[PDB]
Amino acid sequence: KSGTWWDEHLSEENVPFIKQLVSDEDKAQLASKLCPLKDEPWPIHPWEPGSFRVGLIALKLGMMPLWTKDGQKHVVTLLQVQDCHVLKYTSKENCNGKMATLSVGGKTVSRFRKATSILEFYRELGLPPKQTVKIFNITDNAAIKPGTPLYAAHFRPGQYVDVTAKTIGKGFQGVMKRWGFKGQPATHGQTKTHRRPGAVATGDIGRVWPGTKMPGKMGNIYRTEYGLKVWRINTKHNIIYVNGSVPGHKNCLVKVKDSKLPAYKDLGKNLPFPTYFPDGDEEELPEDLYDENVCQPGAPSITFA
Amino acid sequence: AIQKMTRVRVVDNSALGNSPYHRAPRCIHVYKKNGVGKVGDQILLAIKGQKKKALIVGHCMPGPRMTPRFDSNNVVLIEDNGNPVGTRIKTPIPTSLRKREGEYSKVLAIAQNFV
Amino acid sequence: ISHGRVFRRMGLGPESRIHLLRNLLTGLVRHERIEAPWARVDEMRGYAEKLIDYGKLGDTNERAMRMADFWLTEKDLIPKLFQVLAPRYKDQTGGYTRMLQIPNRSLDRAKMAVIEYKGNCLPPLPLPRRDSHLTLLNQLLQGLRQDLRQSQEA
Amino acid sequence: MRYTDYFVIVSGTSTRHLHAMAFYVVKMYKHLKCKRDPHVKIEGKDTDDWLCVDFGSMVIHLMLPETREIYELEKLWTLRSYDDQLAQIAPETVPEDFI
Amino acid sequence: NTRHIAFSGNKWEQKVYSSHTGYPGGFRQVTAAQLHLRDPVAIVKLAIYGMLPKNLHRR
Amino acid sequence: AAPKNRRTIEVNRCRRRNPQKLIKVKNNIDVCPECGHLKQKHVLCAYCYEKVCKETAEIRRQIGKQEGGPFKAPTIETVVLYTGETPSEQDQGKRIIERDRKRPSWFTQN
RNA sequence: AGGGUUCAGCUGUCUCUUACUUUUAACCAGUGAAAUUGACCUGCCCGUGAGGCGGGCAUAACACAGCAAGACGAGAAGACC
RNA sequence: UUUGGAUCAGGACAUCCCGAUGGUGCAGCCGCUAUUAAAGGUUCGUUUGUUCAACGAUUAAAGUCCUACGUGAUCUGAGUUCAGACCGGAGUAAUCCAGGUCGGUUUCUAUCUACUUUCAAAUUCCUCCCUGUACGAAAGGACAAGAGAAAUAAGGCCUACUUCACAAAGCGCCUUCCCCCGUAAAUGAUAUCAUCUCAACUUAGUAUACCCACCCCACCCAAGAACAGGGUU
Ligand SMILES: [K+]
Ligand SMILES: [K+]
Ligand SMILES: [Mg+2]
Ligand SMILES: [Mg+2]
Ligand SMILES: [Mg+2]
Ligand SMILES: [Mg+2]
Ligand SMILES: [Mg+2]
Ligand SMILES: [Mg+2]
Ligand SMILES: [Mg+2]
Ligand SMILES: [Mg+2]
Ligand SMILES: [Mg+2]
Ligand SMILES: [Mg+2]
Ligand SMILES: [Mg+2]
Ligand SMILES: [Mg+2]
Ligand SMILES: [Mg+2]
Ligand SMILES: [Mg+2]
Ligand SMILES: [Mg+2]
Ligand SMILES: [Mg+2]
Ligand SMILES: [Mg+2]
Ligand SMILES: [Mg+2]
Ligand SMILES: [Mg+2]
Ligand SMILES: [Mg+2]
Ligand SMILES: [Mg+2]
Ligand SMILES: [Zn+2]
Repeated sequence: KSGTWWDEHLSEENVPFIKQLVSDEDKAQLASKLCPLKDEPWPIHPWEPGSFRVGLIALKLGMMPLWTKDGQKHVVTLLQVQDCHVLKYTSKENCNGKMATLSVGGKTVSRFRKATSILEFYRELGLPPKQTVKIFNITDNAAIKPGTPLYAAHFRPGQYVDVTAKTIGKGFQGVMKRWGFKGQPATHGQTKTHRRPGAVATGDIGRVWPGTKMPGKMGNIYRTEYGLKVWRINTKHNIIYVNGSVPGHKNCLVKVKDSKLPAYKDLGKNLPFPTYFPDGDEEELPEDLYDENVCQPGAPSITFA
Repeated sequence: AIQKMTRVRVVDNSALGNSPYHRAPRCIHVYKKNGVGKVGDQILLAIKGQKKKALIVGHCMPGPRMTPRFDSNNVVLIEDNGNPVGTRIKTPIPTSLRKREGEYSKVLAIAQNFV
Repeated sequence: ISHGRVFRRMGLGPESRIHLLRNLLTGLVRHERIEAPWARVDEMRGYAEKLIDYGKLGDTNERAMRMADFWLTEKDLIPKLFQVLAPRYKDQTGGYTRMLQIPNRSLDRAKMAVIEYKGNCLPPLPLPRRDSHLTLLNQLLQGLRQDLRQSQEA
Repeated sequence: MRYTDYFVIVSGTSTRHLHAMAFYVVKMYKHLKCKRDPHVKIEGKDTDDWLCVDFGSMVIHLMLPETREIYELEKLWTLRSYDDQLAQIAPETVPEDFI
Repeated sequence: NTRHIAFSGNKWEQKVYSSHTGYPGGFRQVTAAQLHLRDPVAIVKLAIYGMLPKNLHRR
Repeated sequence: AAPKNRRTIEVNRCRRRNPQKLIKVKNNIDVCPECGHLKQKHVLCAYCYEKVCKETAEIRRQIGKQEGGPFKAPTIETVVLYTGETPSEQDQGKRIIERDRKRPSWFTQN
């Protein structure tokens, strides 16, 4: 009948022991999944038109400028893919949809702040609990065995991706800040009306139409940006340099997948399918995968023609 | 930068642009959708009781990086067809008129300095 | 929208906030232990912590001397600051103050906190202590730790 | 001078001659080579007296002798700041107060 | 076999089924053919619902 | 804006006796291990706090009577000694505050 | 400190608003009004003469913060025969 | 003989522009007419100012209405008109005049209904290639698919600039993905021809995206009015 936490009754001689034990267990579980192709992987199929592959869960670090060989500057957002894994697979018939579904988790958190059901679900999977879980729609030939890690090499430079995340919330806001209403002038006899919306409806209806723009809570909702390309990939740190800005604050979790735009469909022929497997790879990837237009930092000063 | 009723400085050697009272012409219309004139835009001036089209070459408002910022809002007069009224420009002007799309070769040829 | 705002809005303005924090800090310096509303104590804790570092800077330092002169309204406390508190915490590198919550005052049911400098001469507060190592859960965890350690040694 | 490599001034007999010369030179440029570099637009179609074309590194100005006399560009581009007109124009002046 | 019902006359392209979502400009009218293509049981469900008595027992 | 009708007692009950309006019970109450009085888990025990405060007030009264005037803060450490107490070997060069009472059990000397 | 207008400067009056502080505000504790109120178990569209009528549609109960389209909001009184 | 302005606008088409199609002019460029089409847009100012009079410069266009001037418990100007006063006129006078002019206080603590993120398909110009091409005697001058640039709208962001500084913001940056069916045409009896068909028939334009689990005292928070939510390894 009384609430409790993990270290309520633990003594001074036992708190560090528990902390180090759970930390070492989490590290061991994370390291034990680094060889997916040796732990009886699911069959790998060649790429086919009309196939959709799984995405990633990244963390928004920040932004930095990046110049092209044409001398144009573009801002790139750093998305760090850390502790991203596939959790479970659901068939098309069981999901009762047109496409099959796959679950992806990332950014491991403490086991002491999660529900019993989630803890026991992760116990059989043998991974520390993740912060967020997302669902991706894939085809039958894109299935990946559960527990398989994923890396930033899953994407390649020159590929267009879409990013969805919860935007920065602003709480309760007025019409001027929320819907861009112009308000009223500040002088010439105006009486306590400078940001007021003004008229709300017409006099005949005697009501307010549903969906009327009114003050209320703004932000903190899921938004998606489409048509963002990849300029650079850091393999050592598992970092994607996506073009432009992405929704959400710093150190937030963003779901990234291939672009759904019809103008960019059927561009995954050269992309890894169903994903990149460093353990079974014949060759080691370079430290940073650039784009053809990206001027590398080590490259000499660019001279135009 | 430059919009309606904004004083501008005429930089070429046009006799129309030469003001004996040291009065500055002010724009009355900007030939852009949003009415805000950046470098290379075309505006209209009410100068000496005449309405003359003009080409803005530099403005005080900040712009992109590596692009010069001038301490005065500069403009050069143009005719109704594109031939500049003046003959030469003394003050330096940005080279970005080359990159920008428009009828600028005459002004670049009659210009003296670049920044 | 207040994101990243670390300074609370208190008093009649910035000047009033600074003056209230200065008075609380002077009282804490003089008495080695005070009680005050929780928000004000939490705001004053940082200044209290940094004052000890400014004292460690040394009295001969002009900047430290001026800072102490500003932040101590009673001038008899500056020699105390530079000759008692700083030598006491000379060995330590942080955590010079401890703050605890106390029952709400009967006047207006405000949230009250008591803040004191460590090492004072006053009677010890009834500090909250974790469960003893001899309880059932601690004994079981200690047995687990011993077994794991001996297994690793073997 | 940070402008170009070759600056060309050409005087024709008529506006039709200017237009024909511009059309022929741009047609030859498009048909000859350089599929990669950007196209060049005819600059000054509505201007009968003056016409200009700006290639990648060569700029050509077609203009009647009257317009050439009005804007003599040869001395301007040979003498930088040592031109007649430029000398006749004050470099910079600022009005002061009155008495 | 609600998909294989038969409408006498030109009802398949004359009858309409109009609904409003409550938002401005949300007045939508779809013919019998369009409604049958979208949902094969909607015609029969709407017919029986309309013929049922109008009280709390209809649901 | 003026009301158009009198709100009835049934509506008033439905508004006043709503679960949001009701007082929520607390499950963070436990007995103090020392004195046995009730306390909150995150809040210091009122009884122990007030006894410590009274002892501190007496000590501060003694300190003030010893200093005998404002702007007279000493520049040396302070040691509080009760009846039948002597200054310690390491408690030398410190201002001694004498007390005419037995040392409290919870006041563990250093 | 009369009624209009003008030259220059000046400025968030505006282009197009933004940031901060105080007050207000929201929550906790103490004290504690007024106008108003036939009863209400107080929905939408169309029609009729509108929350209460007719035909359809909608529909578990309930608390808090805003909003001012309707309750010819007593609202708000004045003006006209 | 009543009426404007600000803010927010909802709906109708009797469609100003953006869309298809027929006729139509001597080839294109452009024009007129006719059908269908409400998904989207329809500018800034000056003297005035009972909102209509005169306009200037732009744009693809600067559409007509209803909504109790739509909208004043959101604000505001003029009149309905006043209490003071003058000039012109009427009246012996008090006083009056739709005549001309100056000045001149509508107050409100939301009880009820309705609503408070439509969980996302973008619109329009300009420039270059085609191309000085077809076409044209010349004058002139397009197609169709393409590429770039700009503006607005919607949704986000702070790496630079700027307002400013653990952050918010624009003047800054990033992204933006389908049709529209008016009719033009094969074969063919009634009416053995012909006929696109309120004949049986053919052909042309006749979905995906995001949410998808279920310790909490206390502390922190890019989350937040309270509540709720995320983290505390
Ligand atoms: K409302
Ligand atoms: K009345
Ligand atoms: Mg927030
Ligand atoms: Mg915006
Ligand atoms: Mg404004
Ligand atoms: Mg005001
Ligand atoms: Mg007032
Ligand atoms: Mg205050
Ligand atoms: Mg209040
Ligand atoms: Mg209260
Ligand atoms: Mg009363
Ligand atoms: Mg009801
Ligand atoms: Mg009737
Ligand atoms: Mg009615
Ligand atoms: Mg009824
Ligand atoms: Mg309410
Ligand atoms: Mg007005
Ligand atoms: Mg029509
Ligand atoms: Mg009205
Ligand atoms: Mg109203
Ligand atoms: Mg008046
Ligand atoms: Mg008035
Ligand atoms: Mg109000
Ligand atoms: Zn106790």
